[PDB]
Amino acid sequence: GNFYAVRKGRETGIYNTWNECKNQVDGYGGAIYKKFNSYEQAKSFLG
Repeated sequence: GNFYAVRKGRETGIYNTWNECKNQVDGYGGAIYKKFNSYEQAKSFLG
């Protein structure tokens, strides 16, 4: 899968999986989720 700096709402945060990816954001009419491939960038994004 991949890494995901997600935080649209609810228990979220950075992910690192195929499921965590689509699972945390699958369909989402317009979720925020900041896709990433390195918690270092995704985390640097979260602030």
